[PDB]
Amino acid sequence: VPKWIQLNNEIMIQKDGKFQFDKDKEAVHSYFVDYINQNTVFFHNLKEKLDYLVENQYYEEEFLSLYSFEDIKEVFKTAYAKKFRFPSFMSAFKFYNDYALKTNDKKKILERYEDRISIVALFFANGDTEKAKEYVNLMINQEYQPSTPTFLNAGRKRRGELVSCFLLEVNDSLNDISRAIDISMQLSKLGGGVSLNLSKLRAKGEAIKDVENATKGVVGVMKLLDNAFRYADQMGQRQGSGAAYLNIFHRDINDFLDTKKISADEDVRVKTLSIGVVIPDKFVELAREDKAAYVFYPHTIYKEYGQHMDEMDMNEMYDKFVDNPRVKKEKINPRKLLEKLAMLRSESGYPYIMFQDNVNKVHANNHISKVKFSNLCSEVLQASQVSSYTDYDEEDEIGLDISCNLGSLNILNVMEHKSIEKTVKLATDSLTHVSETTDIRNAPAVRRANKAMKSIGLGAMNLHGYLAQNGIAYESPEARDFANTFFMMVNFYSIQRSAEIAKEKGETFDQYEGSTYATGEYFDKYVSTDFSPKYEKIANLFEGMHIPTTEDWKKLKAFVAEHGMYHSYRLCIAPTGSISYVQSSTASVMPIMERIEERTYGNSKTYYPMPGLASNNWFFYKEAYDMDMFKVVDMIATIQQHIDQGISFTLFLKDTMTTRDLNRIDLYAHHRGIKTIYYARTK
Amino acid sequence: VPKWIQLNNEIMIQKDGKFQFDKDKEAVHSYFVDYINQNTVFFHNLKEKLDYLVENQYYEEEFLSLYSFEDIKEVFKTAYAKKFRFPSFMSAFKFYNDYALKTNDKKKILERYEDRISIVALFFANGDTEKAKEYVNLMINQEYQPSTPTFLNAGRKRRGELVSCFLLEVNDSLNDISRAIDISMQLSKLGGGVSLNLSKLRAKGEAIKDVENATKGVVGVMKLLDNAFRYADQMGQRQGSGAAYLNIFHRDINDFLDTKKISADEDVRVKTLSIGVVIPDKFVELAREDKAAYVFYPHTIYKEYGQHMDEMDMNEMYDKFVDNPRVKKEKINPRKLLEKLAMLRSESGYPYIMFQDNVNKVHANNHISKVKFSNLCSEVLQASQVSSYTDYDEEDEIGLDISCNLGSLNILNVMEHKSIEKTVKLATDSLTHVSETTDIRNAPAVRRANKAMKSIGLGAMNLHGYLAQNGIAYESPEARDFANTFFMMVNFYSIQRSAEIAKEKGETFDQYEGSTYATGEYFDKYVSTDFSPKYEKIANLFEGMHIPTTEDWKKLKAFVAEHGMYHSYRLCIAPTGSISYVQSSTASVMPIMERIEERTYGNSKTYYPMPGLASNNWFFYKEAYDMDMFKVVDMIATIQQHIDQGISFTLFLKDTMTTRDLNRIDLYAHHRGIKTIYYARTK
Amino acid sequence: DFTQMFYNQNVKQFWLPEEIALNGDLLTWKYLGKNEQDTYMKVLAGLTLLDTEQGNTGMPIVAEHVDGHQRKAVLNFMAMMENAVHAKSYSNIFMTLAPTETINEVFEWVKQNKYLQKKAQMIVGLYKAIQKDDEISLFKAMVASVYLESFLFYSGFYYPLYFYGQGKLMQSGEIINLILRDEAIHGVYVGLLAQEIYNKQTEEKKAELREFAIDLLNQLYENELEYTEDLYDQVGLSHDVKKFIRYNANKALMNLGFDPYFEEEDINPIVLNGLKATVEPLKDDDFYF
Amino acid sequence: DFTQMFYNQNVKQFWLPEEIALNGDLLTWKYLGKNEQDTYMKVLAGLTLLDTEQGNTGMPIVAEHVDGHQRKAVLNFMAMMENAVHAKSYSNIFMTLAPTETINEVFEWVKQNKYLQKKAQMIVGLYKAIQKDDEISLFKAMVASVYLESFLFYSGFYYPLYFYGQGKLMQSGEIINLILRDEAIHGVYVGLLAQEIYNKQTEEKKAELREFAIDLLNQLYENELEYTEDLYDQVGLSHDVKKFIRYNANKALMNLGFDPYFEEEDINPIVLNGLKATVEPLKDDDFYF
Ligand SMILES: Nc1ncnc2c1ncn2[C@@H]1O[C@H](COP(=O)(O)OP(=O)(O)OP(=O)(O)O)[C@@H](O)[C@H]1O
Ligand SMILES: Nc1ncnc2c1ncn2[C@@H]1O[C@H](COP(=O)(O)OP(=O)(O)OP(=O)(O)O)[C@@H](O)[C@H]1O
Ligand SMILES: Cc1cn([C@H]2C[C@H](O)[C@@H](COP(=O)(O)OP(=O)(O)OP(=O)(O)O)O2)c(=O)[nH]c1=O
Ligand SMILES: [Mg+2]
Ligand SMILES: [Mg+2]
Ligand SMILES: [Mn+2]
Ligand SMILES: [Mn+2]
Ligand SMILES: [Mn+2]
Ligand SMILES: [Mn+2]
Repeated sequence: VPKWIQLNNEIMIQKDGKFQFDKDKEAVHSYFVDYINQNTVFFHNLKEKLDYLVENQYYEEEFLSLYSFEDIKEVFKTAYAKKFRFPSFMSAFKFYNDYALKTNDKKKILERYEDRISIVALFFANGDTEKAKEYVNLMINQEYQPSTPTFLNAGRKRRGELVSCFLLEVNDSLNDISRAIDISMQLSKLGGGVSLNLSKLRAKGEAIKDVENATKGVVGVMKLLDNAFRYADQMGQRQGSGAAYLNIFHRDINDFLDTKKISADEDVRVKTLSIGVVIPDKFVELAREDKAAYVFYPHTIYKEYGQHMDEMDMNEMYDKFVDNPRVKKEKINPRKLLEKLAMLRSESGYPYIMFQDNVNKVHANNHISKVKFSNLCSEVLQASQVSSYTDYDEEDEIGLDISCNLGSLNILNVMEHKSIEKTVKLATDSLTHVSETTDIRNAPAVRRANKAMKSIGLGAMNLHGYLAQNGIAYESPEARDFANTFFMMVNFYSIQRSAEIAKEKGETFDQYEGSTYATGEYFDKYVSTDFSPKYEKIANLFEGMHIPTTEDWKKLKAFVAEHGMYHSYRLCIAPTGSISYVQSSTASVMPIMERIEERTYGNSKTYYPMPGLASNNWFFYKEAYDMDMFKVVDMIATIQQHIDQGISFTLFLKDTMTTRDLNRIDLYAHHRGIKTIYYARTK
Repeated sequence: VPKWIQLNNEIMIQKDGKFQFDKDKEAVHSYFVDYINQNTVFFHNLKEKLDYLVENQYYEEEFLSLYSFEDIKEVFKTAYAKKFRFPSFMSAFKFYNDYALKTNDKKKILERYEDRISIVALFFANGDTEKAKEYVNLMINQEYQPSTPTFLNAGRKRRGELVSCFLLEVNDSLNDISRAIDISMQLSKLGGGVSLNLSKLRAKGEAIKDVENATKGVVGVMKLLDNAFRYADQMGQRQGSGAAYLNIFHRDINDFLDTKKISADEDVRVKTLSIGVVIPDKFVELAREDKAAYVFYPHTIYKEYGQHMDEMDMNEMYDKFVDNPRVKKEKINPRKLLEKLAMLRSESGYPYIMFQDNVNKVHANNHISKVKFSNLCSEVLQASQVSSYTDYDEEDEIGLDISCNLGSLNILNVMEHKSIEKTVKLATDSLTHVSETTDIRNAPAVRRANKAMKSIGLGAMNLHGYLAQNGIAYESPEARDFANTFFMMVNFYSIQRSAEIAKEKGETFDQYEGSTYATGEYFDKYVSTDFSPKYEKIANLFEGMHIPTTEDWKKLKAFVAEHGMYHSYRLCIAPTGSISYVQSSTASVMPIMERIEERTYGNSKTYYPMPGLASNNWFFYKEAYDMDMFKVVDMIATIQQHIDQGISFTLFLKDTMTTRDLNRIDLYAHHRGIKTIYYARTK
Repeated sequence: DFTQMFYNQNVKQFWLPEEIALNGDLLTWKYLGKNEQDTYMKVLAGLTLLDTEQGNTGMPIVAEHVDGHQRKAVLNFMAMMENAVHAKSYSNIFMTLAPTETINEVFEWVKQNKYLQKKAQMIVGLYKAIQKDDEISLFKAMVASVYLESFLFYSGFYYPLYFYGQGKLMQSGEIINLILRDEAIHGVYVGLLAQEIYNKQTEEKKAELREFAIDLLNQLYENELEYTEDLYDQVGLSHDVKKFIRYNANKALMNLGFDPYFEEEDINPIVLNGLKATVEPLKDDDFYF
Repeated sequence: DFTQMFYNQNVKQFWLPEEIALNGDLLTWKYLGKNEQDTYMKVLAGLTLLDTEQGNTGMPIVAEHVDGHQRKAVLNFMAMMENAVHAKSYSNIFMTLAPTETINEVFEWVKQNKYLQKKAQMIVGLYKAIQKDDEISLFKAMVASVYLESFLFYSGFYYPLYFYGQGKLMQSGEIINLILRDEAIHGVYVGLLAQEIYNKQTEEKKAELREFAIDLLNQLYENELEYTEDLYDQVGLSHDVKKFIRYNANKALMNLGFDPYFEEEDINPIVLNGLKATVEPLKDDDFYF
């Protein structure tokens, strides 16, 4: 066993009844003085390194050609001047195993952390040396972390796409289904997770040109997509991951759910395609009143009204659907469907739950389209227009397929540096650059939506780490007050940066004029309610930083009205799974699953303590499963009120609790304004 | 139990030690006195019937509008003047259960046999009343039978395409694979059987964008195609049928074959995807000499030579591939592979066997392309060019995808009417009309090849029926003499009609000038070898009909040289599954499987004796399983020497014979010039 | 001269209770009086106990002491039938016809029933007294086994057969007939093995073995009479069943090569009415024609 | 928690030798070299001899000491398969491929063979050491049984599977595959019975039983390596057979609820080719907060 492995395992060997957390630090030293420094490839100077990486097809030469070598040297020197040290063994291990650039045979390390950060910063700046240094300082301080696709692939010749998630709308036609399968394979080839809205597809037993009971429903398309994602599995490196979203009022909703039952037959079971359910407020109202609900056949509704079932408001059209004899429907028990959802989530963690009305009551771009589904991580909530892929030799009507670039603020590092504004603006600029340089030649709706919406996702990580390292319980009202203030600041500065980009470029996102940003409605709660901290401890935490007031929000509203906004969507809180290790941060705004996690790598086992875990903050690092899910819902709703897109909200459940407890948590989330629920992980 | 079913089951009841075959005739009468006439919709006049069928979206207005009502009435009167009577119960049952037009509620019969024949004739003639009457006389004499798609769908508004055999070339790309899946779905939606060539696809463990061990091979593509064919199942009417062809020198050939093993796992086995193997002469030579063979990685060959492995002659390329270090290959035992093929055919009848050099040594259009694969029934053998389907908003390079037009001569009815020439020419004209009226807007290469090649397949059936009713054993040399003469006359008149159509329209098929028809090579064996019958009995059978001599063939060769040939391909012998029942004929040129076949429809049993079966010809109606497969191979080769495309050749084996016997039959078929082997049906 | 034909007969008779659907008996069962249902449950429970011990103990122990792999294979197969097929079939019948509480009660009833405990004590005692390489102790256990197979089961078999013969409980009856068909061949086979051992003895020893067999039969018989009265008096059939068990006692004696002991009697006629392809390699001559 | 499920799986896997016609194997047998025929014969005799011990002693002795009627029935069924089905199947394969004199000589050789005897007697020794009412000695015998079913057979199974995966000796290979499928479930079942005993022990006693199991595995494994070279060097397969032994040793350990001992290895592809939360209804007022 390696020396650093033994040093890391020495953490759990208690001394005087206490964990040896400091041993972890020793491990990193070993991991660098025995493995990383020996396995790294050193050159005489930076010129030889850059030339070797360029000619050997490791780096794209275009982004490096925008800078003179003196500027690149200055950027690299700025990166190395911080003398960044990984405080935990797992941070360095995760970076050098998942994100550091290696040779073709993967026998040596070509990229250090500073090298990777410098390359990403130079790609972000697009020829601006000062901007590149700003990005270097932002990432080496670990205030901002680009998503895994962006951080791993920026400036690389053998790179994939920098966009993490893609959302596709599938129209009710064989041509559209085949095009959706093709685009899903193309985007999984690019490495991104693909989500498909199957609510427009007509249910099982519908007519294909006057011959009835002919359609296979959404389950056949689900099987096709599952095989497509199995085939396109990132060249066999990462399993192809897809998501299917169906409205709960679709007739196939049961069969949909039956794809995830552990007793499902092979002709129905789907195993590589995640499932999500979109629940309008009408379904929750029907379940609450115990009135029997009706699921609908989409094609009959489309024939009668000319629009898809998910294209209009069910809260106002459900009674018209039920009373219409030309609309076909089936009777269901909404409470039984809710119990089935809870049982499925207990068994397998599926489906994702999207509260459609919670998303669309604060959605700023309802004029473009209502949000009808979410992404594979159930945090992207954007307007999408379905595409009409016609026959060959016929022009296709290209719609809008959602796609946003992810980037997370490290809350602990951002607040320690007292740089919410600067970090938010620089992250917005980096995400705007990632969107601008993204061009996908096989997904036309994705390309058009990227060019028009200009949507980005700016997330946050290390919420629980910051709260526990500052002596604040994650479930406490003080923690929710901190989240309210911090994310109001993040939203304020993201809107300010979006408006500044719109002013400097003279262009807004497409159809911005009909948005609530243009009409000023979006700023209502910000121009009437003060989001400054209500607790003295939180206010002290925010000292040295100008917390925006109602007057600052009014000025920002006027600025947006004058100049517009460059981005249709700005903030989305992704799960941030593996890149949180490198940043020494807790995953996303979720509470920690465990204080010390035991992970098996190779034939060895390693223990990763939570960042900053110690004796004095052991009980502030409360495990998520031990927490009240209602207070976690309260925290997520408090954050969500300042996030325009959704938050990947994983439910952390105990084995003792029943499906009724899961249903109660889901209904409280819906009541509190939670937009989406990601996972039901049971301990 | 209905009266006609009792009268049909009375056949097996033996009187005086003989089957009551004549009772079947009585059954037909009952089937018409009790059921057909009662459930047949009658109109006051044909005008009312045509108006009702057109208005209720049963027929098409376009083809009926080309004639005055007097001409349509005259065509219907010509059809009804024959007073055609089905000689067996199963003929009428199959027609009125499969082909007769029924109401939307499927309880009444709108079309009789004469009505359907008249409608198909009017569709064929395209406005010529005399030509329509000629077609009516052809089909009511049952000399020619349009295929199930053409016969069932001609003149019907609610219909699939008139072509059901489609051959697709799949290029080695994700875009091409997705396009192939889409086209397969679209053609299965039209009701056609789709065959895909997977030899150009790179094997498992190949590089994608210079990353190693990334390709899933052809088995993942087969899984995708199997899912696509399961999804597209004719609006839930018939099981989606598809075929995949792989060259035996493709490295995936074992895994390909492993998709049909019973022991194969769920992630390996494809259930609704037929498989065929293309066997070049090089593989047979390697197996014969017991030299170990090599299966090659197609992408390495493409990188080294710039052409696909299946696009070049393996006979001259195999040694260069083996000696090339940059071509990756795996060692195999060709005799072990042959034994595996025989074992798989014994277990499941798969794969289909295509002898590439047997096809291509007589292929007339090798300049366009060599025949690389066959159809789902393993009888279509045509030149195909792969298409380069690029990314979106980029122009695709459309190639040639095979789609031939099926139609079968009834050898008994044709020869008893002494009308080989007239029937062949009229069938060629009808096939040309159906090929010209076919327009598929979702298969670009299929449409392009249909427009360019103008390839049709004119088959024959009732060969064994005709031979048995004339006191000739199917395995006798006299039967092969008759087949030689009859199919040489069929080829002569098909070529003459093709040249006449080319002269009339002033156009040949695309790239005809490079064909062996243009150079006169095709006629070589016809201008030197006399194909007149060598037996007096066969000559007396051909009495009253002019048998083309060598001088006639020289005149035809000169005529083709002067005027060209309209069809790239003219003759292919399809299995003729259900139309053989309606025509009261034995299926294809195959020998009969059973003298009397027992079938179960609903909860009732039915008995179909072979047409013309009696005590006198009971011995001549020898069952296929009791026959020597070498003599069946000899007869099929005798026919194949006059057929430009292949013949659906099913092997009929006993359970006693082993895989050595199957391999011997396959090798004798290869030796005798058999182009394709369809199935290995074990009794 | 016989094991191979018994092997073939035993394996060709293989069956599972699940082959017989039992829901068809639901109505004729519902229609029986409480007395009739009680006797029926108890009768089958007594049979279950006998097969439990024949499968767990009797057949395996005899298999252990009998020489020859083929003889052992037959005895092992018979043992499997006893506990994996026969004993289990009764639970299939119980689970179809009776509620769980009635099932629980009848199994409690077997534990406390003095005649059923006595007969188990006697039979199992003899099985467990077998001494390695001691043919006399083995003979005694084989006599006990024949008496279980060909005599003791029959106080139980009477009632399902009695119903089957009247067209009642015919699915359960079909199971019982299959069990009976098996026991008949089991009794013959074990009888032949017992005769082998008996035939090795002196005339004096034979005389003692006949005494053992007859004394044991009488002791079991007297107990079976009391058991029969206890079960059948409430359904009015005790005298009829007694005639049946005497009939079968004679068959058991005959299976042992002994003369019948009880006089012949008329049995209820109702009960009488109740009775890949082959692969060759390719030669170089198969490539030339 | 498991006996009825295993009962079902066992009885539904029932088969008989007569179902597979063996004569067509002579069409590939005649084409094997002397070393191939010799190895096959020796392997076959090895399997036959070990399986006889399991039928005559291993399964019946475990059935005798295990408590529970349903477990005894399943164990009886498994013993039946060894003696009535497997033993006849091995005999049938032999009689098809070799003349009587050759069979007698191969069995004489394998009976004297040092490596076959070492493992056969080690296993039999543990079966003979079981003491009445001593669950520790029963556990040790169960470990031995699992090692035979799930590990020791596989140095032998390798060769028929190797031919079967190549299209050679397909009829006997089909038979061997059915036998192997039975031994797999036997090993899993006996493994669960051993874990039941293991879980009733103290922590010190558990550690002691683990040491016993690993020590026994080591002794058997080192002898398997020698057995393997002795049989397979002449046909050049020993390296790959050794990988197959370790892979199956790991399965045997997992059957006993223990961690794998050997690192994961890939197996010869030819041989491979041969081979709820509590539902609680919503009570209303759960929709209001
Ligand atoms: N935790 C760590 N994170 C990142 N790099 C590290 C870490 N520990 C060691 N290294 C690398 O290994 C080298 C070993 O040097 P070390 O940290 O022991 O101190 P040093 O030799 O006094 O110099 P310096 O600390 O100034 O780099 C470091 O210079 C650095 O490049
Ligand atoms: N074998 C048959 N094949 C086809 N149609 C038949 C057959 N038998 C009877 N029919 C139908 O039933 C009708 C009655 O025929 P039938 O044998 O009674 O005498 P017919 O002289 O042909 O009668 P019609 O006056 O109808 O022409 C036929 O006209 C035809 O429509
Ligand atoms: C062709 C086909 C369609 N479908 C379903 C899936 C599609 O969502 C739906 C629409 O198919 P379409 O491609 O729209 O078929 P169509 O346009 O010819 O019929 P229509 O005019 O009624 O639109 O039909 C199947 O389930 N199986 C099939 O094989
Ligand atoms: Mg449509
Ligand atoms: Mg390519
Ligand atoms: Mn019994
Ligand atoms: Mn018995
Ligand atoms: Mn065995
Ligand atoms: Mn076993």
